[PDB]
Amino acid sequence: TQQPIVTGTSVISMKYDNGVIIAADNLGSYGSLLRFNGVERLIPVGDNTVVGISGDISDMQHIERLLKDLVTENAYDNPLADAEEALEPSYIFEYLATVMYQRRSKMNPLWNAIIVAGVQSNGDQFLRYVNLLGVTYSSPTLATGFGAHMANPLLRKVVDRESDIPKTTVQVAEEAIVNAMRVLYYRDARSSRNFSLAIIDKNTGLTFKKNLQVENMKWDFAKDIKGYGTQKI
Amino acid sequence: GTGYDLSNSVFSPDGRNFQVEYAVKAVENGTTSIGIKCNDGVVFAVEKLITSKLLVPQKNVKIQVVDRHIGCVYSGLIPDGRHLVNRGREEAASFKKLYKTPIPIPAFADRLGQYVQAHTLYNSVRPFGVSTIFGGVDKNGAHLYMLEPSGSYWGYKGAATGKGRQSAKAELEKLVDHHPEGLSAREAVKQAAKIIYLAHEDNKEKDFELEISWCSLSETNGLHKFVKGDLLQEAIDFAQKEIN
Repeated sequence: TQQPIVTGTSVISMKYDNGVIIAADNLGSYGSLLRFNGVERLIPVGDNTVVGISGDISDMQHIERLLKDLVTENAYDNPLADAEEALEPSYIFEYLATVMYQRRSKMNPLWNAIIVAGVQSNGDQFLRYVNLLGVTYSSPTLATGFGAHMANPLLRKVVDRESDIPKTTVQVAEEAIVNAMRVLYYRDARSSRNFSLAIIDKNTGLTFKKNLQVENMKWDFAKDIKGYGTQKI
Repeated sequence: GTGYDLSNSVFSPDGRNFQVEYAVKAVENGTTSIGIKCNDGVVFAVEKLITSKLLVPQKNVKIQVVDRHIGCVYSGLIPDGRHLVNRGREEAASFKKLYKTPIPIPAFADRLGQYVQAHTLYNSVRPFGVSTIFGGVDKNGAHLYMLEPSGSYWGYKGAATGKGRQSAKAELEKLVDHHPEGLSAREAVKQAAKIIYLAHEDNKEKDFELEISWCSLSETNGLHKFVKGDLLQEAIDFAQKEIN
């Protein structure tokens, strides 16, 4: 049993017709201190999988080492390591889910919320979540922490059910994701303006965008607001 | 008296460990394999005797990778070889976990060295029946090594072991003399394919299959990779051509 120290906030994601999109800002909080700003919380595994992590950063780094090892180990005595026998997003997830549940079962959890996004070898999209309790679930859209409360409602307006997937394009999806990130920047006190976004498309492959920034924010209406009730000036 | 050769860690009257020496016999009785250090990497090649047409070609791979920057090939009892590589892998993983940086070739060599030497310390274990050629690129260059069943190892410019080690060594020595400036990864791959072909005369009875791998700072980015397709055939031909 422990307590998170340096933490990463929301991780949001959704799937579109040709793949999945996942994003997460670059902040590493220390309580209410916005302590670190160059933290990458999206971990690419191979070229068909990206793992988004929130929660304790020290544990995130541990999961990173684990993922690198998975790649190294899968390459051993594997002549088809970059072909038929490369790591599938589902393998990477089942692995992490296993670890997450074993650790909570030993009363020593990896204090994180994880979302594994990718495209299977047969082209199928992959989006599944696992957290410190070992709980897992899939949905056309998935978000952790604050994003679960504010991103999902927005992302679900694009893909409310399975049949909305084929009707959604990368442009629509990426736009929804970028807007959600802005909303989270407005209301989440542990969020950052800088973030990374990655797309895993069954045709274009893995696109990993770094250093994005929330833009087009509305703040002007603030000038009109004064006092907290009766004040006029 | 006698019987000094029935138990592993026993010193004979002349200070030898006969069981290690018998382990060597098992190595000399094995397929030939080599390693060539080039100007920015290393190349590994090995002879693969075609027992019969039934062996699916290209499937029974012998060269093994350790971590992501090291290659290992060996001659002798194959299972003993795998055993040693598994140890090397655990050994490399441990080093990376504590020091973050992937294990340096010299450091790695000693890990295998100590482990192998350990198997000559007790009569409850048997020495390793393989000589291993391995190496890769690291923070400061390329390194080639060869480890004997005694646990003895040194850095090499070129190395060979197995049935045709003499032919190979002869060839390697020529290369060393005619290239004081240094061979290139591209060249080494071909030269390696040739030596395996030449050294195959000491077993010319059975047909074989060529296998090459390399690790070059420029050609593979410092990662160990197998030579396949076009680059492979191009090397096979270069040999078939100079075999006549």
